[PDB]
Amino acid sequence: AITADDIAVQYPIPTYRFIVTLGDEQVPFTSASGLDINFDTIEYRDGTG
Amino acid sequence: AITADDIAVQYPIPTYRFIVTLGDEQVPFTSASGLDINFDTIEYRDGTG
Repeated sequence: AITADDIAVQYPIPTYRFIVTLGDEQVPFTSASGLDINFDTIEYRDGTG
Repeated sequence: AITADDIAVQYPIPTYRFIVTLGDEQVPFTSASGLDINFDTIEYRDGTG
């Protein structure tokens, strides 16, 4: 008794369905990877700790 | 009435009467199997379906 309108709210989304709008046109692709958000790290230590 | 010249047109064929021509000679065999026609399968899926 999950009543699949609640699946569209509460269950995770799989990966195998995706559209790729490339500029102004949609192009069919098989894979799409590397869409990360990465930062660098700045550190500073003194003698007091 | 089935008039056996019609049996030679529209009835199926049994498997006990066969001649094996082996190169340029006839050789009597008891069994014969494995004369298959098999293909492989190419598949391709995109994200649109």
